Amino acid sequence: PNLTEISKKITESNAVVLAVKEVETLLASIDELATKAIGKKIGNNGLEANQSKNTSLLSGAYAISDLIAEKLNVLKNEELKEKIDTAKQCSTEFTNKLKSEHAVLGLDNLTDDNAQRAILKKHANKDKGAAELEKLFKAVENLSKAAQDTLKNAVKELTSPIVA
Amino acid sequence: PNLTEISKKITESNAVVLAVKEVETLLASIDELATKAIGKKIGNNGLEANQSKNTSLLSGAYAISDLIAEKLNVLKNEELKEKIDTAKQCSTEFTNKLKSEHAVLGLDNLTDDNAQRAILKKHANKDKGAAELEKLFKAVENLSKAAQDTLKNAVKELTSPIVA
Repeated sequence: PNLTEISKKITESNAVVLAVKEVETLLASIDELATKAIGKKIGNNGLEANQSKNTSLLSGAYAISDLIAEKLNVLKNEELKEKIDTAKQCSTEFTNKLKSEHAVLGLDNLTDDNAQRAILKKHANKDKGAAELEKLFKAVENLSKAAQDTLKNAVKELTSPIVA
Repeated sequence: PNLTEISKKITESNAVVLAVKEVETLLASIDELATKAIGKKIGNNGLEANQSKNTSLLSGAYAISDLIAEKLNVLKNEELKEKIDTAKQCSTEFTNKLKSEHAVLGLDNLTDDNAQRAILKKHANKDKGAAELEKLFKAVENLSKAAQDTLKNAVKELTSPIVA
């Protein structure tokens, strides 16, 4: 089958899957910060309660959001360009929302509720980033599905006839 | 070549590469927190100075370290078991070091220097986690190389004769 030169199709469609997972995992880390570290402090047993001091925690989410923008800014693939752009745009709006809410997410005694309105996707109130975060989550999700299936083709069209 | 059933060898040796990258990216996020968010606050322009308030930031690193342990705890592969175990062990010691230093990393006005001694690998002083973090970094790095090369085999042995 094409001298099985499907390798190039498999190695490259893979570098995409890899690149996107990275962005995926970075979102998952922000979500871990959100669901596990908000209003918490490092305790002798592990994490425990410490409310209204999520300022630096928020700076961490922002940082990871910047790294996320960087990654997408460099993700290049013609057939996927679409899904990549929307993801990139969501990335921007999410980072931009946090920024505009700097007067609160940047103030020292940041309360948990306010933090969650910024980085906790399932929070009842999402008027400080969560909403945008959510969309960034979905965008990357579809960008992922789109690339993962592409990979499966190059791999599965290995145990199929040549041409059609 | 083995009815090109190398697919199974490629799809599986890939699920390993994927799983490990995830763990890799999680370390990279902790490092981003370390090199970009310590002693910072979300500002109208982006991140800016705000020293001695890295408590919640540290809770985030701890959280991501817990998620990291979880991932490795579930990473299973016979031929790699070795490199996986050492990584898992480094994971434990790193998380355990942060925990034992809870009296400082869990106190509200955590100074930047103290934070960096915990999660900044290149810091001059690494007596609060950095040292362990570093090792966790190297362990996963080798676990990665080991799996990535494995993948290349299953892919490259696609454009090579059957058997030997």
